[PDB]
Amino acid sequence: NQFVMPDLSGMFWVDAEPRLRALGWTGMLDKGADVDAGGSQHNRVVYQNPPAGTGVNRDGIITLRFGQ
Ligand SMILES: [Zn+2]
Ligand SMILES: [Zn+2]
Ligand SMILES: [Zn+2]
Ligand SMILES: [Zn+2]
Ligand SMILES: [Zn+2]
Ligand SMILES: [Zn+2]
Ligand SMILES: [Zn+2]
Repeated sequence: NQFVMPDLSGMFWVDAEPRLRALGWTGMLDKGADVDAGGSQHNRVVYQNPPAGTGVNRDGIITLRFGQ
C-alpha cells in the first residue's frame, strides 16, 4: 500500500502496463493463464491481482490474465 490498484478490466496490455508504470509501479508482472472470454475480450484484461481499490506496493507483484 503506496498506490491504490486501478480497475484494469478491458484494457489491452499495451495500455495496461504503462498505466501501472505511470502510477510508479516498478514491480514484476506475473502473466497468468489466458481466459477464453469471447472475441470481444481477446487480449484484454480479464483478471487482475491485487483487485481494484487494494493498496499495492511500488515493487509488489501484479498478476494479469488476458482474454484468450
Ligand atoms: Zn494505446
Ligand atoms: Zn514491461
Ligand atoms: Zn497470452
Ligand atoms: Zn472461446
Ligand atoms: Zn467470438
Ligand atoms: Zn482470442
Ligand atoms: Zn492473449
